[PDB]
Amino acid sequence: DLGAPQNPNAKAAGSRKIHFNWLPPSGKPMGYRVKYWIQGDSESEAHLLDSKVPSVELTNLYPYCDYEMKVCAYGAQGEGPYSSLVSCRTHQEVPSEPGRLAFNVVSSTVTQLSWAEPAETNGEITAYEVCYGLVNDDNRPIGPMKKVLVDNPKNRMLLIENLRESQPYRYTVKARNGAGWGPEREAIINLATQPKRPMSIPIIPDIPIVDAQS
Ligand SMILES: [Cl-]
Repeated sequence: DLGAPQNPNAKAAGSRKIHFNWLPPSGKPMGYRVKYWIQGDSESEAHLLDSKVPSVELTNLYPYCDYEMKVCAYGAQGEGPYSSLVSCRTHQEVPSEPGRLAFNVVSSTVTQLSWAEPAETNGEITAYEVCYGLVNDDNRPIGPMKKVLVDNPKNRMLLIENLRESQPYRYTVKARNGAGWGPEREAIINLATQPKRPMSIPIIPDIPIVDAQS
């Protein structure tokens, strides 16, 4: 009968892969079976992965996610006992796009911009960046985009005033986590063609309002 594989050891091989290896038990193991699952699920619902060598690469994993796993050998007598558990967390990767940009337009020159958190954060989001710029009718920039800097970049809304009347602008929003900046959500809008609705702004410090012609 085979003993348990020894020194089970796992290391992230990326944001969607883990490398798990162990020492062959003495005897004549024919192969190994690995059980692995997301932290918070269960061994009873484990994924089951066969290997003919004393290592495996776990694939199609979630980014920034803890996985638990263990491994047994099988041989002439069937499966031996499993190794002790190991836990390993995949790397972060950049977030997905923010949600579709929402514009609550106040006037011909003022709009609120807001967006939902990325559907996949793939890590811990530490900031958003909003850019905006004039475009012509083919979404071709007229001059450079402008980057907005704000006191709290984790906020998902911005007020923008002093936009040029009846001109289209491109707006973009992207999100950052520990892996870096993810892809941009873009929208092109002209306030002239939007429904107008009044806004109430509490008279308090640090309102995130951007002057578009400065
Ligand atoms: Cl990967």
